[PDB]
Amino acid sequence: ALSAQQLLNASKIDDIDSMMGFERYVPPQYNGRFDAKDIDQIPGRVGWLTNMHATLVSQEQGISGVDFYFLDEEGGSFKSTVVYDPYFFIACNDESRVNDVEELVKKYLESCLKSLQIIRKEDLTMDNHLLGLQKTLIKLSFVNSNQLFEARKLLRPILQDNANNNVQRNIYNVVDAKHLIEDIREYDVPYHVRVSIDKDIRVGKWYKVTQQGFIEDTRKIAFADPVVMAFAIATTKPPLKFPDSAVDQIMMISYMIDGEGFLITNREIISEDIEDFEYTPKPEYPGFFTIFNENDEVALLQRFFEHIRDVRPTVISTFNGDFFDWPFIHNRSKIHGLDMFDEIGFAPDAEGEYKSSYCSHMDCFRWVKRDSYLPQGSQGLKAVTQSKLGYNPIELDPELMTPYAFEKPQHLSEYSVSDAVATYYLYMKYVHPFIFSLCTIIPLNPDETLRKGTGTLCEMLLMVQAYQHNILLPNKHTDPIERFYDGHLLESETYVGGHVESLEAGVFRSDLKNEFKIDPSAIDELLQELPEALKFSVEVENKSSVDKVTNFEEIKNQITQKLLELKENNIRNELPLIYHVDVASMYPNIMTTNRLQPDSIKAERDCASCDFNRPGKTCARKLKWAWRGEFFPSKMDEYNMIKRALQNETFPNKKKKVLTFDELSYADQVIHIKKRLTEYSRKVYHRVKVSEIVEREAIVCQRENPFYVDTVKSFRDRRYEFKGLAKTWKGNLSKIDPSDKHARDEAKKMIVLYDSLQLAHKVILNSFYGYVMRKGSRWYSMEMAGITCLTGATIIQMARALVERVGRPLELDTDGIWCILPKSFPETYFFTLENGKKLYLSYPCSMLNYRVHQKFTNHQYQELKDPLNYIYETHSENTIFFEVDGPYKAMILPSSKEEGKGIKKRYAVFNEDGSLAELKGFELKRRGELQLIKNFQSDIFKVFLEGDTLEGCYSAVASVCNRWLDVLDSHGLMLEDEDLVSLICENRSMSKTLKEYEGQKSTSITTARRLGDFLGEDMVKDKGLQCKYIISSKPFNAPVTERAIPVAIFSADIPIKRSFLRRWTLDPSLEDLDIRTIIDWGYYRERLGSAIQKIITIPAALQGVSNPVPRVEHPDWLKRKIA
DNA sequence: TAACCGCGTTC
DNA sequence: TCTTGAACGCGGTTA
Ligand SMILES: Nc1ncnc2c1ncn2[C@H]1C[C@H](O)[C@@H](COP(=O)(O)OP(=O)(O)OP(=O)(O)O)O1
Ligand code: SF4
Ligand SMILES: [Ca+2]
Repeated sequence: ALSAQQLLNASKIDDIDSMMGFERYVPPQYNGRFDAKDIDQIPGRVGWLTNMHATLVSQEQGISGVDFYFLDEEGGSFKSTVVYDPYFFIACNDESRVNDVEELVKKYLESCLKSLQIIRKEDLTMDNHLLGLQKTLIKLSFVNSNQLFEARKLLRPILQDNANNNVQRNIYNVVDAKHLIEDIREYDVPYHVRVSIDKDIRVGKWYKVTQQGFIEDTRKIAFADPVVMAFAIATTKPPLKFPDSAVDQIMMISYMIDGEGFLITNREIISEDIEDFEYTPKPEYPGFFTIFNENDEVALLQRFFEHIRDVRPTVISTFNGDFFDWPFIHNRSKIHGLDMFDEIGFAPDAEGEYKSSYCSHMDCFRWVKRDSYLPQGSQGLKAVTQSKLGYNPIELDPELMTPYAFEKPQHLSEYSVSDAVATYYLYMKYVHPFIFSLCTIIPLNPDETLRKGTGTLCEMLLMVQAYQHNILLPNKHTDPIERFYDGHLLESETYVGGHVESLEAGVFRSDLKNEFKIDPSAIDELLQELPEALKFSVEVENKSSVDKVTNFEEIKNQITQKLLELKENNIRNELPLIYHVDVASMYPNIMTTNRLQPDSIKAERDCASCDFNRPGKTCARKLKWAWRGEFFPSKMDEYNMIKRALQNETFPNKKKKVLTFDELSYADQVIHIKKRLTEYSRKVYHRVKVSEIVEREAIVCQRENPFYVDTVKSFRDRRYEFKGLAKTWKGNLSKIDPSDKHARDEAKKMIVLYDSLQLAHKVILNSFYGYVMRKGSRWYSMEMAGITCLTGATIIQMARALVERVGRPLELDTDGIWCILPKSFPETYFFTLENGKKLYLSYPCSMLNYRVHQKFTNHQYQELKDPLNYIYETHSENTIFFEVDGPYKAMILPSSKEEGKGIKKRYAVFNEDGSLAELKGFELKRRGELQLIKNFQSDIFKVFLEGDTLEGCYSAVASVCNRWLDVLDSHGLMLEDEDLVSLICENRSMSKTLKEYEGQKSTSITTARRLGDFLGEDMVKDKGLQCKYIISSKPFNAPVTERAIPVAIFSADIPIKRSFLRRWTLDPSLEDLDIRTIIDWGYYRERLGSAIQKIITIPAALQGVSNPVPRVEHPDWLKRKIA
């Protein structure tokens, strides 16, 4: 059926590609040098691989192959095709009677099967695969993917009919071919992934296409220079609505092509003609913009396509172009009966993203959200441009853009152009290098590299490794539709994750004194530990053995000259040293060190049957993780007893209009069971969820095939590279190479380059840890993720134990800790080496490191020495190191309003430089929140730097508080009408459409309903709507939820504006629309109030300063405490 | 009061 | 058909 339907595309695609100068090259025939040793003496064409897609090709049904797109050495492009049979495996019950399994499949699959061979693969779930026993399978090959699916169609029944009971007939009778089929395997490998992997081909790599196949020209250093072009469209829009593809037209289309810039004008909307101008925001981002003022909306769409057809771009960049730009251009093209596909080769795909054959479509927004490391309230185009490229792009109000078409066009023109310059340069300096480089190791084309989840990226990488060690791939994981425990149905099970702690709140500055009580037995402990830990510091930390220089004494003396003077005066009070320490790449290093991988986790049945179960098991490492389950207090009895009704069908047809318990699929059934089961639990239990913890043990086999571990290490290594250059470049020519009088921002450009790159790998890296819990994961282990976490806790806790005994740790999260230490503590030294240069030694860091190494070091790490003879060599492995952040000027931690309880994961930090070092958690950073608190927070944090003493510090702070108070107490009469509105608004996102919030109450929720009635049905068409709202004063004595009002009315017609304000306050006699009359200042007075107590006041108190802002008082407990 | 829920952060 | 994790904060309701 489909092979013709699917070869339509193939032929269509082939024509389009050819249109763009992608003619299907075929190489000369050669018999001789087949080895890649003499690559020149082999005929063919050298090309840089830019792209690859799955295709069907007729004889030269249809046969599955892969189109590969190249740029030649000469300039201009070409294409080539590898054909390669889709394939998968049948597993077998008893590995004896396999010819019999090959016999019946050969017969049963005559319709679709092409080829059949028995093969062997390693399989890490087989008893002694470590001793060379390989698992046997039948390899099923097809001429195409479609044929392969047909096979999976014909196998599923027997896979299911064999999973169910064989039902006898002669019940007195004192096997069949089919019943030996164990399972099916590697059947869902995306086809192009299959080729890319099997043939070892990767985009970004240089190949010569030859008769024999592809040869990586491993000699060509750097990538080619694809023609990139990045666009942005400007759109007409109603007041207070979103652009619509039916009613609305496209004002402008701005774009760039390798630094040459362009703008296309709809003259029917843009009144004035527009003149060639320039927008060069910084000097490194040149944008000359010649313009094409075009008569019709059509001539605009057609001047667009024509240019793209001319320049022939293999990359087309956009900012969120997938969900706005492209679908707008497409629908407005459908209007005029233009065919975008026929015109530029782009169409939707089965996920609604716009992709083309020849040209990758690189939606920078996907990078931004996945890989930028920016918070959600910075994933905006503006803020990205700010953060990433270091400048402010032209701003323009949305509701203005449609007006500014007529009135002020040159203004809007310059903005449209800015959207593009920010996109093109964002792409080139950040996206292009990352993705294209990443494709050289990941078997995906650039579009999927950019888009796939980071969990998937990990999977791909793990597949190449597993393939290349001939390891059979486990099937995707499947979750039980319900689990139980101690009789109780399970709600959710996980493991105890990270260990977080707030210890002390308040301001801590370098110029303000602090009181310390140094544990005496700790500095005794560390006095003993100084020799090894400093030999350590040189033997590993710099790995430079010992006595590289002489100072090993001129330093081991100087350290004690502070450690001794400390132990006697073990209660001092002076200036602080504010330090963060944080284990670099914790979970990955914890994993590599403990040789942690899903397959490395064995049971009783597993570890026993192993032929290394001899005397002196040095290969079974015992590690503890903490399981946690959430269940109903209903035991076996009640649980079982809630079998209950099973008789309320109540569901739909397509004449059906009737069902039963057992007529609803087990999903729907279990959904209903959810409801009923909740009732009996709370009714008899006095709770609706019990959560208990049990320490589990797990056996981490040290001998297992480390394809997973090794992959993690490889990716960590990949990353440390950039964390090397990042640290290098921080002092390389930023610290000591310039005099600050030589404007070399060049090093400042590199640091953002490498800081971004190193971060961009962070999430993929840690996704090697997360992955083992991902759904539809091929290598699932709760145990492993469990063990990794708890080990992390243990490591950080133990490190706190020491620090609290030797200073005051402020805050602590997972792998990192903040602490002030005494200002006369052994800081950082430079053990000097004879060979000229000097190393770096920070005693606090190296102090912890030795203890890590002397307490959590894998002494069981076995690795395979002699393949043929199965000889493992044990050795000692530990890659866990703390890293210091240098000493900071200040640090502010909020305190809770609840009593004793602190606030974790929020704080502000400042450099001796004076600049804001780090800011965490706060509403200022987060998307939405109350714009008041945000600007307050903006204003406030800096001001913790003013003031001469701790007491006097909170003063300059307290001023700002009162300032901001005098704006609320003054019922915002101190603030301009236009200005105020913004400052008072609170912006929230709904992540789902409004329909899917059935029976919940929230400001976002009702704002949505309100927008809905006011501006219309379309207003909640789709998910992700921003709810901009103020909370009204009336009705008095009514829940907050109810008084959420969209700020849109406050720019809408007065009749409508009244009818709704009156409606929304149950106040029909409402006549006053005064924006300030409706605003419930009393509420907004508490919120700003909470902020003050959180940041300023309760922290003030806990540091024994009298409340500095009495216009908001202590809670009854903070009062009832001072007594 | 305590248990929740949704967002959106920190790890 | 896509699909890393768990610990927190906070405003808000729910029982
Ligand atoms: N994005 C994440 N996904 C899954 N786990 C994460 C993620 N981020 C952090 N973690 C967990 C695993 C990390 O090892 C642990 C420590 O936090 P953090 O220090 O930010 O990561 P890291 O230690 O791996 O980075 P760095 O090496 O830069 O310190 O937090
Ligand atoms: S832990 Fe030791 S005995 Fe158990 S499977 Fe691994 S190598 Fe064999
Ligand atoms: Ca870390």
